[PDB]
Amino acid sequence: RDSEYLLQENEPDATLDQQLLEDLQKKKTDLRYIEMQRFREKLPSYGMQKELVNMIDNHQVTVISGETGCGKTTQVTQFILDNYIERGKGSACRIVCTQPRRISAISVAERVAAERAESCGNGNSTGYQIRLQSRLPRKQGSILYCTTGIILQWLQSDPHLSSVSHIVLDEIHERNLQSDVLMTVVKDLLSYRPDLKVVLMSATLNAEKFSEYFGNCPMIHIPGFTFPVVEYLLEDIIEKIRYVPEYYYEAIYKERWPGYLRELRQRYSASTVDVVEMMDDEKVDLNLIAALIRYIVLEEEDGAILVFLPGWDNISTLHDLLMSQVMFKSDKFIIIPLHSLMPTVNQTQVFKRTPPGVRKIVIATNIAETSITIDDVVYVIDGGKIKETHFDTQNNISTMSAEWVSKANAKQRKGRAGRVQPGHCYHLYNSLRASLLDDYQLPEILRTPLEELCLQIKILRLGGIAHFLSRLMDPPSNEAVLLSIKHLMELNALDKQEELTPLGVHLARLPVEPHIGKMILFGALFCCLDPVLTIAASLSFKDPFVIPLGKEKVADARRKELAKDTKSDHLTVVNAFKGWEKAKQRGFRYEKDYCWEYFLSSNTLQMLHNMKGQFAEHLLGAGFVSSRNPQDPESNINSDNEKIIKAVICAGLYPKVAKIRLNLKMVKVYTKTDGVVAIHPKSVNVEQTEFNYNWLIYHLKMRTSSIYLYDCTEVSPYCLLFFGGDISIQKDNDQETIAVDEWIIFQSPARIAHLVKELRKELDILLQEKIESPHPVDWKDTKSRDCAVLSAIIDLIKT
Ligand SMILES: Nc1ncnc2c1ncn2[C@@H]1O[C@H](COP(=O)(O)OP(=O)(O)O)[C@@H](O)[C@H]1O
Ligand code: BEF
Ligand SMILES: [Mg+2]
Repeated sequence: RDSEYLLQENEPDATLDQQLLEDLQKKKTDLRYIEMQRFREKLPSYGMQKELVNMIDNHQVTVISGETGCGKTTQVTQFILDNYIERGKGSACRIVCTQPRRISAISVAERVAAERAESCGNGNSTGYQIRLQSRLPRKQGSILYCTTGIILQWLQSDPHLSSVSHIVLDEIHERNLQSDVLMTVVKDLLSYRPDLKVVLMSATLNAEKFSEYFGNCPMIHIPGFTFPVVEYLLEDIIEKIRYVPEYYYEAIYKERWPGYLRELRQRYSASTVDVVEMMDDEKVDLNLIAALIRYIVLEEEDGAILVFLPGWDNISTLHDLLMSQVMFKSDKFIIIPLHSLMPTVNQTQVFKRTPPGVRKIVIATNIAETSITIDDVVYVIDGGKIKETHFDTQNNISTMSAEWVSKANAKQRKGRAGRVQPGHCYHLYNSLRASLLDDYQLPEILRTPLEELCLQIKILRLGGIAHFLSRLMDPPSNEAVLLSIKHLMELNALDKQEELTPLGVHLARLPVEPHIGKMILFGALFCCLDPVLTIAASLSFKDPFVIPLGKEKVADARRKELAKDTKSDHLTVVNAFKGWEKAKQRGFRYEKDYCWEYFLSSNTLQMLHNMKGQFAEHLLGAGFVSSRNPQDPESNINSDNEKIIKAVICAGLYPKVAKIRLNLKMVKVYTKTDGVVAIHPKSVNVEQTEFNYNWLIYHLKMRTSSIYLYDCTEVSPYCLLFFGGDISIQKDNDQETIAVDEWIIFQSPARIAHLVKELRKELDILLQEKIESPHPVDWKDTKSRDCAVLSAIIDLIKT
């Protein structure tokens, strides 16, 4: 699949070595190649070419540091390949370089291929590989850029990466979950691959930490800058444009704040100091960014503008803020949003050159803060904040919030300029803020739920989790890992012996959290993909409903209207999403009337539509669907059955179950984990007193003191029975009852418990046979074993 380049055999031969050597000499007479080499010789890395190659040749692991844009990503790979070609051994090269994101892997590969007077892929020297998309280069003497997630998937097919001669772990400052796992796997692989060469590269790095981690491996610094970059703090921004607005470290900030303002009045005008005093540290001043953008386009020379915002809500707000002005309405400006949830085609448009009289303005998240080179970028506006997930060990609650940027992220955002020409960087934090920023972000493995971490360790068969944790550079706490083990058992991704179930194997192959992975997996298995992908897309990210001030009464009445009789916050999103798609088919003006009428965000809805395509791609690579279309008729035979959908929701939401108590009109809700809870007023089941079932499933909790259920749907006890935990038959002599996880009790014939035990087992056999060669369930086949098992589960859910 995505392992076509890996499963080749590194077979060097002298005949190809001679062809590559002759091809290099013919390139040296090609005008397009010669002009590219003229630019390459100007890079700081070109002076270090002999030193870098000689050091990588004499040591197995090498740490390379250098200023942003000095040439690490695009030149080091070429230095290794061209050195082998000139030595008559070019075919022995199989260089793989990792990039943290798909936009980095694609654009860098296109750039390197262009620097070598070649097209990307097509059996040339350079190509790329990402999820379900690749331009593969030739077999021998080639360079392949790819995402770190591709290498992790490669380890499932070849844990030794046998055909790879050089692996380059690039942008290692992005200490994400997958990068830390891959780095620890490579370290263990060194002794088993004495012929392998490993290179570690970043611009903002505690290099000594990485060298010591890799057995005191040698370090090499690439000195020099490509182009200067002017840096501006908040005081410098307000002074230049004359802008007037129309936990313990904060105690240090408040303590030094009055003296800082006094020292600031001696270096800046009193008006700007007053503006600095009333600036808000809670959120990014989008009015200030827009005023700075206006100053750049009206007073400064030509050059694209790149803006860094924490999330999607900030990007769309600033975009509407600029588009509401006459100046940015015209075609002299092209405003391009950039979000990770966008299709890859939309992300690449940022690299397209603009007409000479047209100014490009890119509004991006941290997706654009590393690696990528945008040609015309001269001005970088750093909002100073970045979305970060945070996890508390005491209570199972994870929060996404806009946090102050670290010094490393700021240097990477500043690094997006000064690559092809001089630049300017404006940081929206004051000097006192700068002195209190951390050097680096906390590694994601130290501040997020670790269910994906544990699934990743188990799928690679790296031995016990305890041993692998001790080998990580920054190991998480054992209490956080045990909580993940408990959650994975309740999801039935791990059995009682902490071993992967068949379901857990497929969840480990899905690059999302297992709760979402389990929901989208059974949506494909039960042929209700489109409504389930919509629900999953809204559980991640956010729901499309908005509530203006004073409009709470009318907005609630709209939501209860869209819910019909489903008693389901998640089926309400489906109906709101479907009604939105039907309004788009009507027209653009009537689509806006629909969103305003029901208080729906067209921006959020469009983002949910993009997430649905990304979820379908994950299931496509996993082999559970046959196309990238979330509305493919193959996977939507049961998409208009409310009961099957609600079961798939329950499949993903368990064990987040709530029990309803009615008193003859009072309704009380209990969740076992936190006891009594209430229903959040935004939900559709707030004033509900008539329930067909006494059980709810939820996804989001809020406290807010007394626990509130953000989104909940009523669910049948037979959905909790099948997708639940342990099943026990309780005998009261007077009568028998069935229990799920002891507390979920309901009157039911005891033989149903035996049926569920047998149907769960057949589901495991179905998923087991899907492991070796995944194939979507052919629901057209009435007399098939896979459909018979799934039909029996469906009949149990319906009755
Ligand atoms: N798409 C491109 N168009 C023009 N120049 C580019 C492009 N990509 C890279 N470059 C030039 O090549 C240099 C090397 O970039 P890169 O190797 O990514 O630097 P680093 O790895 O040190 O961040 C950049 O400074 C830039 O000037
Ligand atoms: F160091 Be480069 F900007 F990736
Ligand atoms: Mg780089």
